[PDB]
Amino acid sequence: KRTVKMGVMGRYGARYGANPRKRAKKLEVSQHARHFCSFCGKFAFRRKAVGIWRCDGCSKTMAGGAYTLSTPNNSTVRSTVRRLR
Amino acid sequence: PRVQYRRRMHYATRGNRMKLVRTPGNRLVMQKRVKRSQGPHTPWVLGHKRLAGTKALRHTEARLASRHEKSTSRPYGGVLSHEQVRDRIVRAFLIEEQRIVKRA
Amino acid sequence: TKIQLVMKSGKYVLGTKQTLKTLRQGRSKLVVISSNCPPIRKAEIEYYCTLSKTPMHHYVLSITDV
Amino acid sequence: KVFKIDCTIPNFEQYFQENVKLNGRKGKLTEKVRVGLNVLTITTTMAYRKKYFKYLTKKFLKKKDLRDWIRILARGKDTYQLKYF
Amino acid sequence: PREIKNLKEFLAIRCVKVKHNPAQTKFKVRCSRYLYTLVVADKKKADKIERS
Amino acid sequence: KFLKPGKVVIVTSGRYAGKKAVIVQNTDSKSKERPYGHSLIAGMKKYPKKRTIQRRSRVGVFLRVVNHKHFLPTRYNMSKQLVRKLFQARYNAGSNRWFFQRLRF
RNA sequence: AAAAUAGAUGCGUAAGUUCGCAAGAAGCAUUGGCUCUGAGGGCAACAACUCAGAACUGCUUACGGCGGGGAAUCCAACUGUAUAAU
RNA sequence: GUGGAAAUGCGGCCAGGUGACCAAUCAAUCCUCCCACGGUGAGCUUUCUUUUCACCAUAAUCCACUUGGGCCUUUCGAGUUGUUCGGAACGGGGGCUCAAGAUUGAAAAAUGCAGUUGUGAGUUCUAUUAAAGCAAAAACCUGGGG
Ligand SMILES: [Mg+2]
Ligand SMILES: [Mg+2]
Ligand SMILES: [Mg+2]
Ligand SMILES: [Mg+2]
Ligand SMILES: [Mg+2]
Ligand SMILES: [Zn+2]
Repeated sequence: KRTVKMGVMGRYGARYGANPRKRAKKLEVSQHARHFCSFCGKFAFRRKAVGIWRCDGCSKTMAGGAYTLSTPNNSTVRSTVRRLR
Repeated sequence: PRVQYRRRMHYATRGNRMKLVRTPGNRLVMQKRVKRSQGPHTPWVLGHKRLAGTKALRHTEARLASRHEKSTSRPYGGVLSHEQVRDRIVRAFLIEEQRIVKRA
Repeated sequence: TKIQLVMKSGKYVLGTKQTLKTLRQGRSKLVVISSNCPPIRKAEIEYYCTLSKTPMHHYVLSITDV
Repeated sequence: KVFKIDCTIPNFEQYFQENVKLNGRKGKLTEKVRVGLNVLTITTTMAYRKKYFKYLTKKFLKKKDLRDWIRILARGKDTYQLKYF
Repeated sequence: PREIKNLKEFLAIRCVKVKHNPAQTKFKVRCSRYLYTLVVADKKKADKIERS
Repeated sequence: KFLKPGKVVIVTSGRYAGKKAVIVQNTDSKSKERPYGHSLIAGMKKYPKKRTIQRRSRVGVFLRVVNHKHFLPTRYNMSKQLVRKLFQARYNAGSNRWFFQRLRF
C-alpha cells in the first residue's frame, strides 16, 4: 500500500509535478487530519468546508483556517486578547 | 413481466419512486411509493436529531394524526430532545440563581 | 497533585454521570473539575457542590473516600 | 398412497408394471409398488409424483396411438379418468 | 374493511353479506363507510345470528 | 446530605419538567423495587396565573415518587387534595413567592 | 490498408522518473474433456461456488469477444477544449 | 387533560420542525430470476425421458401486534466489509422510542387461474473531490406563551 513519499497525493499519479504535490500534501493532510479540540480535549475537529471545522464530539463548529484549524496569525490574536483582559 | 407508469408522470425522480406489485389478478403493476419524509427533529443548531415520541408522518397525513403522535407530553415535547429541555431547565434555574446572587 | 495518592489511598468516582450522585448522597469527600468542562455542565456540579457543602477544586472527578 | 386411473369411460395392465421404476431400475416391481385393475390402481409406500402416472399413460397412448383419441385428467386428487375430446 | 370481533357490537349494527366458508362463516355487514365483518368459527352459533 | 424533606426541587424530566417541588418523604436507600433514591414530590402541576380572578389563583399539585436524578435540588426549602391546600394557603400568605413563580426555560 | 497481438493463471518485467509511475513494460509458461480428491460455511442436538490438486484422456490448437511490442527525436506538461459541413 | 422513576405513553404573537436535498455500500422487504418439493395443464414419446414447458395469483385500506438507530434506567473494551467509538457513559441486564419488516387477521376467494411453499442469486429502495460542501417556499406540524 504505502507510498514511499507522497501519501494522499498518490491519487494524482504522475502529474501536476512534484513540488505542487509536495505543497498540496501539507495542506491536504491538515485538512483531513483531526485537529485538537480545546472544548472536548479530544482530537475531534474535522473540516466540513473551507474554514469550517465541525467537532465530532460535542456538536460544535469552530471557524478556523482553511487547511488547518488554527492560523498562525490567530495564535497572536487570542493571547493578545487574553493580555488585554 | 415488464412494467410501465400509470400516473401521468414518467420520470425516475425522487418524488416519483414506484413499487412493482404482483396483483390478485396476477398483473405486475407499478404503484406510487410514498414520498417518505424524515419526521420531527430537534433544531438544526442543537445538533439536529430525530425526536423520540414523534412519528415521521407526511404532512399529508399529519393533519389527521392525533396530536400526541407528533410529540411527547413534556415541555417542548414536539420540539426538543429531553436532554435539551433539561439543559434549559437547568440553565434557566442556575443562571437566575447567579443573577440573584449578583445583587449581593 | 496530592489527589493522585488519593487514587490508591481511597475511593474515587469519576465522571459527572455519577460524580453528581456521590454528591447527592454527600458521599463525596471532594470534587475536581477540569477546565475543559462546559460552563452549564460545570455550573451544575458547582451547584450540587455547594448544596453538599463538598470541597471544590477547579483543576470531573470525585473522591468519595480517602 | 394409492394412485389410480379410471379407464372405465373408454396391455395397459401389463405396460405399466413393465414400464414403471421404483428406483432407477425399470420393470422390477417390489412388493411395495403393486399394480393392477378398469382402473390401474398403483398401491405404494413409495413417494411417487402423481403426474408420473399421467405420464406413463401418455407414453402408453402414444404407443397405441390413442393419445389423439383420449385424454388424461385428474378427476380427483389421486385419480386420472381417461376422457375424450 | 375493519373487522368487528365480538358479537355484542355486531348485533348492534344496511344489507349484510353472510359468507359460508369451509371451517368458517363470515357476516360481512356493509355500512355507509366500512364493511364490518364478524368471523364466526363453529356453525352452531353462526346460524344462531343468521336466523336473526 | 441535603435531600431532606421540605426541600424544594425543580423537576427535570417527564410531563413535569420545569415544575417546582418540595420533597415530602425521602428515601435515599435503594429499594428492592426502586433501585434508586426516590423522594416523594408534591409539585405545581399548575402555577397560579372577585371570583372573576379566583379560578386563576388555583394551584395544581402532583404527588409522585421520583428518582433523585430526575429533579434539581435548590437553595430553597419548604393526599393530592391534602397537599394542595398546605401550599395553596402557603401561597395565599406568600411565604414562598418564588416557589409559585414558574421557571422560564 | 491488411495482418498481427489478445481472455485468465502463474512467473517475469528495462531504461528513465516528479518515485506516483513507466507497466498489460518486455518476456517466456500453463489452459480442453473426463472421473476424483482437498479446501473454504450456516443452524440447531441443511446451504452455496469459487480456488486448489490428481489421475485418465483428447486436440484438426478448432465460437464469440479480446492489447501488437520495442528503441529514439520534435511539440504540448497532464485530463480537457476547439474551425457543425476539408 | 393523564399514566409512567425515567426514555416517554394515552386522552395573536414567538420559536422549532417537516418540506429538505450524496455516490456507493451494507441490511431488510419489494421485485425479478433460479432451484428444490408438490400439485395442475400441456408437450415430447422410433428409442430414451419418475420427463420437458407453462401455471400455482394476493391490490389499496385497515386491525392486532424481527433488523437498524436514538434514548431511559439499572449494575481497555465495544464495533463495522470499511476509513470508529467509549466517564461528554463503553459494554451487560430490563425498558423506551423511530424507521423500515415479519407474522395474526379484515379486504379475500363471492377475485384471479386453470382445467406450492420453501430455497438460493441479482435488483430495489432506505464516503470521496471540495479554494465544490452539495435550492427555495407554500402547505403542514409541534411547541413556548398566552
Ligand atoms: Mg494501419
Ligand atoms: Mg526502475
Ligand atoms: Mg496538449
Ligand atoms: Mg471540420
Ligand atoms: Mg394487500
Ligand atoms: Zn469539541
